[PDB]
Amino acid sequence: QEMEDLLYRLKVADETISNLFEKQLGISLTRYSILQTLLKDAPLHQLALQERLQIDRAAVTRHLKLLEESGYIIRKEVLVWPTEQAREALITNPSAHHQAIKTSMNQILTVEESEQFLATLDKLLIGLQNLPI
Amino acid sequence: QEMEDLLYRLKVADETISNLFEKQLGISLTRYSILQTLLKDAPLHQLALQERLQIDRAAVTRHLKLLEESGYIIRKRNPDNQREVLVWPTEQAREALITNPSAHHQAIKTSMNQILTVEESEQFLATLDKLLIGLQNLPI
Repeated sequence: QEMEDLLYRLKVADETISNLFEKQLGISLTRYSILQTLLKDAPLHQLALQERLQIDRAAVTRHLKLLEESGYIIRKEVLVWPTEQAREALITNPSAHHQAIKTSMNQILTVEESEQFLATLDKLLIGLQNLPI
Repeated sequence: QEMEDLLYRLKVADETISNLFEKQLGISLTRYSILQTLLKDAPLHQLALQERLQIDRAAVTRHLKLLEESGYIIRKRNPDNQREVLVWPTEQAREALITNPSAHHQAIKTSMNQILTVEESEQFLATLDKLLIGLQNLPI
C-alpha cells in the first residue's frame, strides 16, 4: 500500500536520475561506475567487474563494448584497463562543465543524510530479499 | 565520487526490487500501481494515469493493453460523451489484490509492510526528493 508507493517513487527517481546523469556527464551511470572502479583498482577481470557492479555477463559485454568504442577502456581470461582518456576525463583533466557538475553533486546531501539513505536502502533490500518462499 | 556511487547503488537496488516484486506479486511494480490507483480512484482517463505514474503515452498504452489482455482492466466509453474513454478495474483485479489474494500474496503484502517503519520510510522519500531537486538544479 504505502510500501508499494515508496518502491514506485524509487523507480521514477532512478529513471529521472539516470537520464539527468548521462546528459550532464556524457556517460551512463553504470558505465561511469565501471570507469571509477577501473581508475581506483585496475586491472580487473570482467567476471570481477560483474561481481563488483552486480550485473549479468550479457550486460557487462554491452557496457564494455560501448566504453572501448568511446575510447575509455581496453581489453586484452580477459583483463580490463581504463585508458589515459578515462583518467583525464574523470580525474586528472576533466572539463569545466564536469568539474562544476561533480562538485555540485557531492554537496546535494550531507554525509549524515547520505549515510542514513544508504542504510535504509540496504535495510529495504534485505527485507525484500528475505520475503516468504 | 561518493555521490556517483550512491546514485549507482540506487539503480542496482531498483533493478533488484523490480525483478523481485514482479516474481513475488506476479505483476510488475508499474502495472500493480495502476491497479492500486484504479481500485481506489476509478474511473480515470489514460492521461490522468500518465501524470500520476510520471510516464509517457506510449508506456501507459503498453501497460493498459497488457492489463486488458490479462483481464485486470477495461476501457469503456462514457454513455453521455461517447468519444470520452474511461479506465476501470475488473472484478479479477479487486480479487487478486484486495478481496481474494492467494495465501502467498497475503503473506508477501504483510511482510513488505513490516520491513521499514513509517518514520524511516518518510525520511527515505524526503531524502529522495531532496536528491531529485538537487540534480534538477545542476548547471546549464
